[PDB]
Amino acid sequence: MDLLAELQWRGLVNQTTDEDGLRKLLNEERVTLYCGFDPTADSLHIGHLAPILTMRRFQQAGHRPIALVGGATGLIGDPSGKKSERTLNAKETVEAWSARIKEQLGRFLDFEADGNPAKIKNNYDWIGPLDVITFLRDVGKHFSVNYMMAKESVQSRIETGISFTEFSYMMLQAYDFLRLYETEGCRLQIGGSDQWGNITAGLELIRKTKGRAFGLTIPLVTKADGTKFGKTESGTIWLDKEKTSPYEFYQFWINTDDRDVIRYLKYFTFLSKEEIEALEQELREAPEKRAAQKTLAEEVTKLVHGEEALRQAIRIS
Amino acid sequence: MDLLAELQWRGLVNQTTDEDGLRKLLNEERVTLYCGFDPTADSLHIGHLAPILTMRRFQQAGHRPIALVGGATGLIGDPSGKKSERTLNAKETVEAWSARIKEQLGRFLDFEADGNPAKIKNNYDWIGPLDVITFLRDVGKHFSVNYMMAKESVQSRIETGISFTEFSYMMLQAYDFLRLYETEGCRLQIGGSDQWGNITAGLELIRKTKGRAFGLTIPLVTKADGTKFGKTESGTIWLDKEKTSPYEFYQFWINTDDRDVIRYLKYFTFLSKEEIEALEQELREAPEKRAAQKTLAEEVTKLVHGEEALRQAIRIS
Repeated sequence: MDLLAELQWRGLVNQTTDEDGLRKLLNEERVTLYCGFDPTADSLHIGHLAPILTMRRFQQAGHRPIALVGGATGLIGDPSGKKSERTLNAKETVEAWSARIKEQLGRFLDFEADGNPAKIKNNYDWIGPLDVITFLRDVGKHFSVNYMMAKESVQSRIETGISFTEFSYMMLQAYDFLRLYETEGCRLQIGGSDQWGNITAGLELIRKTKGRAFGLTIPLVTKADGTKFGKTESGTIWLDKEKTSPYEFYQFWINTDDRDVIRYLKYFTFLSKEEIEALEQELREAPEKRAAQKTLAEEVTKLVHGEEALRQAIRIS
Repeated sequence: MDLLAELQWRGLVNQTTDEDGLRKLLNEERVTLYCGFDPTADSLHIGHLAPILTMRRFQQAGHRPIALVGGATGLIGDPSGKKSERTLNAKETVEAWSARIKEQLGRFLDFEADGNPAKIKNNYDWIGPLDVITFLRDVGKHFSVNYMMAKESVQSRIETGISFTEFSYMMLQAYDFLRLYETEGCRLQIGGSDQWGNITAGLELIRKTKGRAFGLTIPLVTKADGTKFGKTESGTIWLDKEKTSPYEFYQFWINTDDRDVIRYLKYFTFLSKEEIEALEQELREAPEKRAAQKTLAEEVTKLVHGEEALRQAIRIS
């Protein structure tokens, strides 16, 4: 209702399986929602911040968030939003990376709240021990090849090529939704823009096994210049302060172009509408001051690295 | 060389991955070959006799046959030669049926020979305990969706529809070939007409994992009238004497149309070329005698049920 209307105002809603049904439920109950993150490196990066902070926004509105670490799926790899087939990482690598990722995820969520404390989960726990036969029959019988080929992630790649490995990924994410729906009462899954297919797949699996749940995706973060958000000359802006120092993290945000600053304040910060609007007017009247840019920089660096870290960044600058 | 030339004369060669390469190897070594049979009922039927007897012919020429009972795959189901998606049978059902099938298979092969005694195997042993993750990475990385869609068994069904379950079957048969190649030195796989795709899939997997082996398929058994071989008014002609008595089994063969008798003698019997030719001439000169028909009937009933069983069939007639 108002949480959903607020996300809408911010521009954090790309798509939704059924807006009125979801608004209704959000308004009448504490909703268990989840978001999955696959270890594809030893650190999350700014590409993960929207979904993460969006979880947080759901938690502040009184809902319970589940952060899912892709221990199993990080061993398969999602073709979604990838133009090319990826190389398989080793179990040891993935296993090591999941541990770190778990740690950065935990920073953004509340574990102390009673009623809606978060959970951090690892899909290795239920996918790890699943036998192929069980998988093919219990999950696979539910999907026609025709349904799966039509998926943006696959359609996007058949000429380019895609192994059966990545083609099947969707079944696994599908399965995660079902298991979370069953063991945790999870009724909503959220993700970036590219996850629509995988989410709806989870919904198809639930529908076909139970005969209730929703999906919501966040839009790709845009730049007015038409370049790739987070694509720096420096390379990725990581959330690990040992990969990207708080100083560099801070600078990155301080250099937001006047054209993007207001969209990023809405996306990445907890400033109200009235605070954000006021900054918009300050951006119009005094754009050499860079008030929108410092506010973003401070807000986001505090979120991710904390105040002390922010303090240093500021004094280093 | 001569075994292969003999199969050719008989009409037991539909296709072959590389005839000259296979002839060469057959001629220089004791070849380990295999054929798979999935429990889709509690008894084999006359639809399985060509591949079975062909194994036997390979054993008599000094090669070692492996009969594979589809304990794992009978739990997935092969779309090959099926116009429609099949219902999944239960583990208990399949498990029970595998035990019987194992018993009928053993009748046709030699276990006493030293040098080339047969083996009866169950793919449940290596597929049963395989985890989905292992399966997707170790087998699936090797296949593009594009390679698999082009397969006769799948191409034949995409509009008609096919679940991911049956679409993946090929990977499992693929895997069987690899494992048998590795643990048993298996260099040739044979099957009915409809197995070409599944066989070549096994070959693609071996090539891609090792960088040698062959495939051979038997043609669909034809009728001059254009009807379906084994399609009786009575229903299936089973190999279980409790489903189809030796009398009925016997009658079935005795009623072979003059147009088919000579093709069936070559397919199903161990009569020489000169014996078969002689019967052809007897068929020309005295077709009301039905000599080709009794010879087939006696030969095949003895094979499958034995002499005593044949004796009864004869005295019952």
